[PDB]
Amino acid sequence: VGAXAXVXWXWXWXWX
Amino acid sequence: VGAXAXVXWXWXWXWX
Amino acid sequence: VGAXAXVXWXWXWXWX
Amino acid sequence: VGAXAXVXWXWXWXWX
Repeated sequence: VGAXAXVXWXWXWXWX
Repeated sequence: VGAXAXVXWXWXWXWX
Repeated sequence: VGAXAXVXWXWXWXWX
Repeated sequence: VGAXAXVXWXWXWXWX
């Protein structure tokens, strides 16, 4: 269902 | 900044 | 068989 | 240090 593998791009929220 | 890297978990929207 | 999506973990090599 | 983030691309080994 849908496309890709997961949701959004990355792992979490931000940079560090 | 925040937690982890980027936004979400994985890549795109779904599995496919 | 394939597992998850990608090779390793992240997007590149290091932090920056 | 290095380029981008982490060690690899995505998470895992191939596409499952």
